[PDB]
Amino acid sequence: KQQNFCVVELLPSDPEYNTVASKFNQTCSHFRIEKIERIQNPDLWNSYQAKKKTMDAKNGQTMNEKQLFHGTDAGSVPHVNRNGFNRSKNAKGTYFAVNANYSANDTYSRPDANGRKHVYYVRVLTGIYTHGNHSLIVPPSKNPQNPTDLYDTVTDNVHHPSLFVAFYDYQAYPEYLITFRK
Amino acid sequence: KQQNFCVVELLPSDPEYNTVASKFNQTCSHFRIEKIERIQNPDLWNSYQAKKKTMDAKNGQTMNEKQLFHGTDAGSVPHVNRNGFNRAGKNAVGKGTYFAVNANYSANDTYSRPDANGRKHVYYVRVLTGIYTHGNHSLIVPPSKNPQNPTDLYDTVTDNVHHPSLFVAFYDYQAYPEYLITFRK
Ligand SMILES: NC(=O)c1ccc(Oc2cccc(C(=O)N3CCC(c4ccc(F)cc4)CC3)c2)cc1
Ligand SMILES: NC(=O)c1ccc(Oc2cccc(C(=O)N3CCC(c4ccc(F)cc4)CC3)c2)cc1
Repeated sequence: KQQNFCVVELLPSDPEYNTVASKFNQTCSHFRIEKIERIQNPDLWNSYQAKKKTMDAKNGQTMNEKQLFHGTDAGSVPHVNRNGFNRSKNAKGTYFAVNANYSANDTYSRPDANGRKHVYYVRVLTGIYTHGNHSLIVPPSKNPQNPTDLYDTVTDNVHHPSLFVAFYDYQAYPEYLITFRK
Repeated sequence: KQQNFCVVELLPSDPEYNTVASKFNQTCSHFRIEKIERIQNPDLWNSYQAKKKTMDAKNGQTMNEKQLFHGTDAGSVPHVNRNGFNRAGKNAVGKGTYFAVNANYSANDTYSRPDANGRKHVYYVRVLTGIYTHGNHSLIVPPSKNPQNPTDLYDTVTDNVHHPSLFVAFYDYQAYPEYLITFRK
């Protein structure tokens, strides 16, 4: 699939704009939001909703999907817009933050030559997660009897998570991109 | 206008792909092209074709439009895709935008700066060069053609009026960033 995409800027009067800016300003009010855009990539979306359908049929009552933040540099934006976060420079999976302020750190959302920072608000299939360590390239197996079944994501803390690490293709859809500055 | 846009990657078999890769490799054969994309921004396009329509009505037989190269950094790409080269004055200065006849001027690391992954970005741009004169890297607007009539200024300035290698444009909607070439060394 070609995974072409369109970039739709949301109006400040839009309900989606206020929803996204609201979650971001929970921890990043001190920044100036320049624009919020929706990434419309039908192929990437279909692939994501397909893997969500499979997970929704496997985790029973689990609310598999969460909306999390991902800071990246300006160079990565056209590449995330097209390919999602597939087959990755993270921190060998992809890191997502519960709160925007982790992603607004200059190390991740590096200011570009014009001083602009980029943080995505991502639909992520966190699924069933366990505690991780920054040295896993695949998630651990749920059952030592059945190394078949691995966890979907890993986290820093299973009961009050602040970060999740995803490892599989089409596990995240970069729905909104926030461009801001200090 | 919102000036939203879509980014369509051309297939290596497309007639457009090899047309564009052909113009680029005239002077940049040593690079590897990773992908060629078409920027589809209807609002920016309509605005551009309107300003081409007026210029086509003013310069008689002049072939107003040329296809030129512009290297930029990865940070600028989402901004050019939406806004074109409209309104630091952070070009090769100066209130204008620099376009190269040949891609190798734009492929210089100073303009198409390699990003963290080593990728370089050069647009193949539709530019209304129009009627141009010689420039002197110190212009905020192009000079007026006639001192009798300071109304009508030139459309662009150039390094060489008869063998141009570079153009500077100063007005809004004078350039459309039709194709984006992503490549590496
Ligand atoms: N791009 C982003 O927006 C982004 C979003 C979230 C994000 O999480 C952070 C935030 C701050 C520091 C770190 C950090 O390096 N470690 C955290 C503590 C340790 C650890 C915890 C959990 C693990 F599973 C593995 C290791 C060591 C590594 C990670 C990073 C980037
Ligand atoms: N972004 C780009 O892809 C890009 C495309 C083309 C481009 O042209 C170049 C290439 C090499 C040097 C220069 C340069 O600084 N001057 C050129 C020589 C002099 C000059 C002559 C005529 C003029 F009207 C103005 C100035 C002094 C300044 C500019 C730069 C960037």
